[PDB]
Amino acid sequence: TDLASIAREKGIEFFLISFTDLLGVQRAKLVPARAIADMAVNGAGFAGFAAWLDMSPADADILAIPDPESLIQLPWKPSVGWLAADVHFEGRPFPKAPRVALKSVLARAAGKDMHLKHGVECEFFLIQPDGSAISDPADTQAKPCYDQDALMRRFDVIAEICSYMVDLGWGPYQNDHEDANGQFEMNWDYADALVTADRHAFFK
Amino acid sequence: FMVKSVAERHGLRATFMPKPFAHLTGNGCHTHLSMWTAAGDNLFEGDGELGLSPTAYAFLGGLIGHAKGLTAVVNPTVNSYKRLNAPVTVSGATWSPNTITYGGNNRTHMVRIPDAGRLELRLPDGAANPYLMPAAILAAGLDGIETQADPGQRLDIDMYVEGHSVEAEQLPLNLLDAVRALEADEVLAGGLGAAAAAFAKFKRAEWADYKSQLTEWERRTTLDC
Ligand SMILES: Nc1ncnc2c1ncn2[C@@H]1O[C@H](COP(=O)(O)OP(=O)(O)CP(=O)(O)O)[C@@H](O)[C@H]1O
Repeated sequence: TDLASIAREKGIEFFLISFTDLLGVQRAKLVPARAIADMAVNGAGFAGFAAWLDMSPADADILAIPDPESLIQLPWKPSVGWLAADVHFEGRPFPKAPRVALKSVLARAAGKDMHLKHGVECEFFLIQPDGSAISDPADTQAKPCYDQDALMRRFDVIAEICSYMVDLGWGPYQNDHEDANGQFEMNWDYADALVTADRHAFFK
Repeated sequence: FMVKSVAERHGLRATFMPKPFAHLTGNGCHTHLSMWTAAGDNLFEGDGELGLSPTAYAFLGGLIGHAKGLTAVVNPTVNSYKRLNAPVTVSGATWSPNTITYGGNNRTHMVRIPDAGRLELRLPDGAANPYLMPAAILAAGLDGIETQADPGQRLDIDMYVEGHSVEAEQLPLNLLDAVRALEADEVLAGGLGAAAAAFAKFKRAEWADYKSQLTEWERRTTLDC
């Protein structure tokens, strides 16, 4: 996959070359389109100790090699392209990196012709910017699950994200107000574990 | 009067309110009772279970038999019914009655038998009239004696826990039902004279006044109906 050509074709001006650390933190570097070909082949350098990877400030940089098939133009900002990456250290995948660790287990299972597929139901709350209370002061009842009123009160945000997921080809199919006040969930189709994992990281 | 007056002199205030705080134990007025001859003999003292006489058990039989109407008088306020049949408190027990039952040395019942020769009625609260309470208790107790009332079976269990696995009559759940019961109780009403009907009139009006008060709880739970 020719990221440089895609950038010109799709009008992508910056790429986020991203990896997930041991604490689930999304680590990313913002690279201008002019530099993507270099990063695609060689990876993007990061000081590994600065993320949750259990390294040393004395270690050589890790190189995050992007998976070109993971490319997502941010639906809310299409001029930026997100890529999930495998952390490499000293010329090979780094076993302490989550995505690398997953791919290792998947390869052992695949060797036995067993392929994991999964789907995730990622519940979340919508809260005030300061985090102190839910976003909807009118969502108060003891049993709020599937509350039509509170659900529609957040239609704009929920509908925007659902429609992004349609466009992204994830096959979204239901959006719910969940059992806690202020809590929601948006489902999408299961897939090969690696695909779902990347989608999961991006979704949040 | 003394307690209120003195508290006030100390910059404090005393209340005998039955249930002044939602999640805390309420104010009881536990009443210990026995009947004596003029010669000075305690008629409750006896050779029956727990050192009680048949007279004692009959008197109790009257308390049990007339419990619903008696509740109107010894639990005379709307608030009284938040002390009775209350949800468990922070301290782990309400220490008030829920059911028309009696035990031995057991504080989970309507009546407790603390020792030989007396009964503890745990039903009354701090709003109980100092004169009407003993009067209604006596009226009921006398009818029990006169009719040789059977109080039924003593329950040696914790009613708060091991009470759902037994047949026990529930106390009136509000002032309205208590007053309804007092009005239907010929012995109590008749025993108290014209006081009973006048008392019932006032308590009915109090209950109606209570009904008309709009509460914050109803607003929170009903505005979105
Ligand atoms: N054979 C399969 N293997 C793995 N995941 C699957 C699967 N079949 C369906 N899924 C996925 O599991 C997730 C949940 O599916 P579904 O909504 O049908 O279950 P459920 O109804 O118990 C969820 P909820 O309680 O929120 O409605 C979805 O992502 C779905 O794609």
